[PDB]
Amino acid sequence: SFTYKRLDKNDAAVLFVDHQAGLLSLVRDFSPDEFKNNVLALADIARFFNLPTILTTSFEDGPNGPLVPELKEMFPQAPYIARPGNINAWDNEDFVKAVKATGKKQLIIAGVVTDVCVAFPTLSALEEGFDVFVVTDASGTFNPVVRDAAWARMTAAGAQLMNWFSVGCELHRDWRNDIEGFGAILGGHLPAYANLIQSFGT
Amino acid sequence: SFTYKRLDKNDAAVLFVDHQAGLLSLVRDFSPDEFKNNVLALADIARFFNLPTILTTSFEDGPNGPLVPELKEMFPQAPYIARPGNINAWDNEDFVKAVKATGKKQLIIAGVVTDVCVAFPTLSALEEGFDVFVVTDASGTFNPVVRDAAWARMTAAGAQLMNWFSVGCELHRDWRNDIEGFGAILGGHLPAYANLIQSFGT
Amino acid sequence: SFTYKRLDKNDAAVLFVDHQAGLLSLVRDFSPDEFKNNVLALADIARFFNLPTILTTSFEDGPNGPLVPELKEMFPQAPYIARPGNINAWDNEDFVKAVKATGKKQLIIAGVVTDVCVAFPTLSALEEGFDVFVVTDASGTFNPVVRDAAWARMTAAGAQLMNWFSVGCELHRDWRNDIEGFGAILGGHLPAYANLIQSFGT
Amino acid sequence: SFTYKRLDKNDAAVLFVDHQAGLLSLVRDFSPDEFKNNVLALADIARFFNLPTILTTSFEDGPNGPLVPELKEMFPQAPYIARPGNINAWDNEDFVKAVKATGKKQLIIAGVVTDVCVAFPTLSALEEGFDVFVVTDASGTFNPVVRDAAWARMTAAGAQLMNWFSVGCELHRDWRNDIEGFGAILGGHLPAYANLIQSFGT
Amino acid sequence: SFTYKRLDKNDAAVLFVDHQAGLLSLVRDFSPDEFKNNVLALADIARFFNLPTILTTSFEDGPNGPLVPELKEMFPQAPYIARPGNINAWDNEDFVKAVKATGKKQLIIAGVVTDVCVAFPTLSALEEGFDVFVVTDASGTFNPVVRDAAWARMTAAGAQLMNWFSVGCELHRDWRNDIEGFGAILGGHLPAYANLIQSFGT
Amino acid sequence: SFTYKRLDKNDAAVLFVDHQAGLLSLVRDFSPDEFKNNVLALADIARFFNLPTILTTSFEDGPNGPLVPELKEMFPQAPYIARPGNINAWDNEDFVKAVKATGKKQLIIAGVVTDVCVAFPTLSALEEGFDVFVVTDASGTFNPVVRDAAWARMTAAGAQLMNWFSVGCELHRDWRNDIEGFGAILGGHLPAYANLIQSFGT
Amino acid sequence: SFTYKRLDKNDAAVLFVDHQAGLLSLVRDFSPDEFKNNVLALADIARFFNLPTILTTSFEDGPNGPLVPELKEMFPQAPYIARPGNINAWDNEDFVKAVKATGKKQLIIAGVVTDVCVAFPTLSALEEGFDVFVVTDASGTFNPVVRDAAWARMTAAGAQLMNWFSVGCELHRDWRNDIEGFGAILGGHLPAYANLIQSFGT
Amino acid sequence: SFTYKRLDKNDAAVLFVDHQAGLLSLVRDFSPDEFKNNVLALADIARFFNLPTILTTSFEDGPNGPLVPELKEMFPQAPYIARPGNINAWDNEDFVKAVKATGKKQLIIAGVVTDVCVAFPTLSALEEGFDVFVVTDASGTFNPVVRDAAWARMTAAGAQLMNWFSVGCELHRDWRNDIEGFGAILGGHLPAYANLIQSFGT
Ligand SMILES: [Cl-]
Ligand SMILES: [Cl-]
Ligand SMILES: [Cl-]
Ligand SMILES: [Cl-]
Ligand SMILES: [Cl-]
Ligand SMILES: [Cl-]
Ligand SMILES: [Cl-]
Ligand SMILES: [Cl-]
Repeated sequence: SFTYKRLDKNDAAVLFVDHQAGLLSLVRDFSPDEFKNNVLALADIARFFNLPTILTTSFEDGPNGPLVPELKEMFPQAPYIARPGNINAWDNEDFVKAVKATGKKQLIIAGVVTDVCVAFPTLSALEEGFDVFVVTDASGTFNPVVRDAAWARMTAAGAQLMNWFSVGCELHRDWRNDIEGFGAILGGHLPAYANLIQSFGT
Repeated sequence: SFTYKRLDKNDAAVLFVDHQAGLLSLVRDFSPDEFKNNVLALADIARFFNLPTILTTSFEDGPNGPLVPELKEMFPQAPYIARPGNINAWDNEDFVKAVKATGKKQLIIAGVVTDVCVAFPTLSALEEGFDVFVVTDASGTFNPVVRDAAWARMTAAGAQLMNWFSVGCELHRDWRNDIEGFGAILGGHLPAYANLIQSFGT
Repeated sequence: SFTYKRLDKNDAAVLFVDHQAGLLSLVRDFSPDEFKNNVLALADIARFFNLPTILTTSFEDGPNGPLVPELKEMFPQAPYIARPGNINAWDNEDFVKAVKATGKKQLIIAGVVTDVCVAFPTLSALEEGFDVFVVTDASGTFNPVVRDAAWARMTAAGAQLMNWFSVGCELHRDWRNDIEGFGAILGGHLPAYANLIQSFGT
Repeated sequence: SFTYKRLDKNDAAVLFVDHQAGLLSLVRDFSPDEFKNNVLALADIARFFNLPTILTTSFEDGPNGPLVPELKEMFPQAPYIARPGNINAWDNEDFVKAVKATGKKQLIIAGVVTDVCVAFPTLSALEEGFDVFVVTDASGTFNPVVRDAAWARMTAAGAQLMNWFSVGCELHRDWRNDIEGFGAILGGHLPAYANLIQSFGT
Repeated sequence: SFTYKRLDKNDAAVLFVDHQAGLLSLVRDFSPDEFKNNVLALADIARFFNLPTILTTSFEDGPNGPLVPELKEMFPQAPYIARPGNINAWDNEDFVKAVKATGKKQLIIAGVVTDVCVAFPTLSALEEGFDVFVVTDASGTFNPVVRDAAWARMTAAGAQLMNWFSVGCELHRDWRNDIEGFGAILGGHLPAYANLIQSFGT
Repeated sequence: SFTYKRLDKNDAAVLFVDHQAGLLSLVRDFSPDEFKNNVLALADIARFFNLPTILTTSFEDGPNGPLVPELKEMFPQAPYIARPGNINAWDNEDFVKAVKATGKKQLIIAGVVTDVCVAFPTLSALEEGFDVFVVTDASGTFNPVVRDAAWARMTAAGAQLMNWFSVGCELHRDWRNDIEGFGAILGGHLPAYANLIQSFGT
Repeated sequence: SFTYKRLDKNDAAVLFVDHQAGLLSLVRDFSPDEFKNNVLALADIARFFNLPTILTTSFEDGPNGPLVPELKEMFPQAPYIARPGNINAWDNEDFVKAVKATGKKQLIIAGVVTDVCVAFPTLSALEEGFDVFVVTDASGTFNPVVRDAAWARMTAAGAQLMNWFSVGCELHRDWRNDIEGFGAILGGHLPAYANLIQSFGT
Repeated sequence: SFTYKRLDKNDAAVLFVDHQAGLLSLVRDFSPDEFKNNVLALADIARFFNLPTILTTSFEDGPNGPLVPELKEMFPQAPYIARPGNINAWDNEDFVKAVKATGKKQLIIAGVVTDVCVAFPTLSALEEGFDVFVVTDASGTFNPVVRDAAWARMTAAGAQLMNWFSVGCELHRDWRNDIEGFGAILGGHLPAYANLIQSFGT
């Protein structure tokens, strides 16, 4: 009567949509420090579980600016779709081609801005039957109101709202799978947890 | 399961409901500066995509006051329905006649106050089978609490909660349709984006 | 698909649940000034439309305290069900008997605290087929978090979330029905609107 | 047609998931003072109605830390499942065995963090047909945003969002069942209510 | 050496500066409900101690609007200085004449907006050696930031920042001077205190 | 140019002013849970350092209510001055004599409400040459705005604004004076610190 | 003792410091809409009173970006000091030369960021005996905390904290000097005031 | 009258007081992410300008925990004073000896918690004639209220309130001294500025 459709590290792909230097300037519903940390945390997680990753940008040869250096340094062979025109990434045939090429049913998505560059392909992907998991604290927009409206629209469509930590834990399932490696991610992106690790080590 | 019913510039109409000088005094869930900019942004979008526009007021010959000058000056040829009595604009026969005369299926709506002058005709239009897109940051009310209640009541009815930027982007689809013209709108109503444009130009 | 079940002044009853002198001390999700004004506003509306009203209190001979004086004075002929024990007012046979005696299908409810004394009979009434309209700004509780949880639980059951102003406007329908009388209510409970009325009068 | 599935003191069990000294350091969406009180309030309620209670921890021999002393001391006969690995408590067979051994259909659940250690077994329990009641103010996580996303994910699955006070009142049903005893709980965890009791006593 | 220059009911006068219907719409650093109550609370206090009162307006024959009806009705023989031009009330000779005619050394001042219509005559009066007491919660302005700046400029000049309740209490000194009369003021403007009074009476 | 006048456990007395069951209902600038904890923390500290303590109430045979039980239970033999009339405790001769009987130079003060029952005797005590230390988080009032006004008036007078934790640390000076005894206070009133102690203990 | 040193339109100069496209991205203590409006409001005022204006930029040929076009287009004959190196504008000899060349004693200053590009020359100018008026709502920085610290450092030095509206009123003194002209500024930068003007005009 | 005593890179020393893993858990007036970045930003600055640096801890062999790893790794030759007992670092003779041995007049100070471990030695140092510069965003405490109280006490003693960015810029004076080197610090600790640098590089 209910199915817990949870993230599986063998059934998931990660979509980084338009984390560009210019567009990040528009993000005001998260502080710059927390937002940078959250996006990098999701990125470390995508790497850690060796999930197929897709990078895409919107009009990067204009004021929107280049993709943040970390994402390129980190996934140097991930499909990189520079969209010259299409705002909705799902309207770009090369992007959709890359998504389906992964053969993944679950789509983990984060980007800028939430109400547009994330919501639009989320709604399109849901229409095509994909399970979409939105990393909400790795997605930014103009203000808390715009964010809440975007959440309402995406939940109404059946998207699952999460955060980089809950995404990581649902993928990881069991601490004993890799204690040092997974713990390094938590320590590196949760200063409060890093402190616990240091106190515990004495 | 889910169908992404997105804005089409050939199937949509814009409704400005009761942006009056007096009633705007009641809006406290947005700062006066951000709200004026948001209402003006939606207006530029309505002009830019050649959408049929409808203006309506409630009891403008009383304390509710005249329609704001920007809306009258920008749409001097749009149908203007001054409602002497009916609080729900949909209870006014002239208003519904003008809406149906546009022949549009999608209704983009914004106004004051959100819980009444927007919510009531939204619910009425949804009952008559229209697809309603609520511009949440161009609609104001007494406080965030009343707003959240109005949102809940509208989403329960199947309204799509959006914002002027996401409305504009879903209408535009592709940057290459009109780069300068659309960029002018974003630049004129997103100071953060205007700064990006200026830096890019040197 | 969707049906706009809106308040009708001939099909509605008002339930004031446990606005007691002691319990009001627990309301911290509204300022005392705004909350007192909102409850009195709802009372004026019920009186203005001559709606059948029911008053009920919970353990008033204890720390919960007496019903606030304004409610007793404005509705001296309303059914007054003092519940010595039952926390859910719907578990009281005298209260339910009084509700059905009104013969009303729509129930307008407000009270303290929101998550219990309002939510419980709201959920019970919805189960018995009543259309329930919750006046959210005339219902108080411990904090915004508790309030949001109550909203989530009540909307999930099909309650309609509103506020005293939208309640008033949906009942009144047309300004011309009684301009001075209804305007008196707005003037008396919306200081910003009283200011408009005074400026307009010069 | 809505059915009001309310808590029954003979059909409910309480699950305390990972209220550990280390993990509590991660909770920032509640103040430490209010969060401690809220968890202890839930504990007093579980003791008061003699509800079968289950305690569980996650990797307590690490930085996550030991279970807080109060829960251990207040439920000395409760099943205590120390999970060495599984992040989702429902993936632990000893935990699930203990839950089903109570023979209770309704699960009252609280823990840290909300988006993971509460949400994951909540979704799992719902999948196995349990009615789940989430004590939201006795569950903590990193920030209000992550909390809201967890709420969205849990309501979409049919979990009921509540708080310790509403849990207590729905369990208690009638004040006359135990005036002194139930009032002691409210007095002990609602400082405002303790004050009412003291004034009333003079 | 510090001297506690406290309010004396025989050496104080009250100045209401520009509480006009139009200007009040500019006040956003207080909710409309709490601000109306606070200004009326201050007015009740001025009445209770028979303090010499001065009313003044700024360009009331324009958009600024008339003085609120409550103030004219409550001090009908108090000096009423309608300033056609001077923004700083102290630049108006009739106003200064009326102040000095009271022969009072202590000046209690409140008005709209705080940073201008209150701050300017406050700074001027301080220059002339008057002891100035600013009722901060009966003075409004555009936003909290502007208010804090206004406070900073006034404390730097030696103004004493207070609120209507502390003003009332410093004037009253002893409860036994008039228990019923003074308690009536607190009950009428402190809903929480009204609740205490009602519970105490049973 | 500056002297660090810090608390000396042989030169200080603690004044609890009007922590009464009724008046506490007026406190809205702190949550009930954090405020109760802070007042009790200050109280444990006064006992721990064996400081002469004075309890005083304002009109306790009325709606103001009795002194909170914890204070009487902990300081049953402390001077208790029940003021029937004087709002400023310093205008009560019995209170002042009880203060001077201590022979202490430093006065540590906390109470309700901050802008009156704390501020007034604070300003009076400063006038008589006492060094006054205000425990800001153990003093409550109507809202943060009124609080900020009271702080401004007190610092201008030379009061030192502190909190219960800094009061204790300045009194204690050295951890090694009593590690367990002082640690019990921190553990008992700082849940985050209690958690540290528990993790450290494994 | 105290002297009310108020702005005189014949003794004041305006300093716009580093309102550059890049640096504006760092301003998060104001929304972009309100901040853009405030800076332009200050600009309109300087133009309106024909105050000598100085524009200066910091390393504009780098990431800091060009001066915003509005400032350039409204003060085409103002001194433009592009500082390649000096962070403190007062460390630039050309800038100081231009300031003294105006022969103005009162300095009205605004810029980005507040704690550095405004604070540093503010403190330097105060050291040289200038009276400095800081337009707080036309100066931006990283967050409210940094802002408050900057205010603290500047007030301690004797700077007068103001906002663009109070600056305008203190320069203007009298409404009758230019009703149309001055009202145009208020209407153009205070939307609520524009609404009053429109309502008044019918 | 006023002297601008600004930081000189040849007359300043940096004091890191008690940034310990356990104690950092008490910091709730900053998010963990921004606070870690701020503390690390100050450390990069201390190193960049080759400032004499002093590290000190409080009871690090208890629940307070070890000094955070970043500080020890960065400054292996800095004086490290582990205080077993004294809460005020200035009461430790080794600490005072280490400070005076630097021969610096200006003290840049940061630590945990603000109201005690920073405030106490700040007040002591001010008493001995040092110029103290408090890095407010690299100092944390329990909540914003306690923070504001600590600021008041420090400013009253003549402390200068600052932030790491303003500290860096006042030390740096001129961009051209080291463009690349200083830009690395800003890029590394101001995500928004890193974005500007990347956009500029294209
Ligand atoms: Cl494309
Ligand atoms: Cl009509
Ligand atoms: Cl009953
Ligand atoms: Cl396990
Ligand atoms: Cl005049
Ligand atoms: Cl007395
Ligand atoms: Cl230069
Ligand atoms: Cl020591």
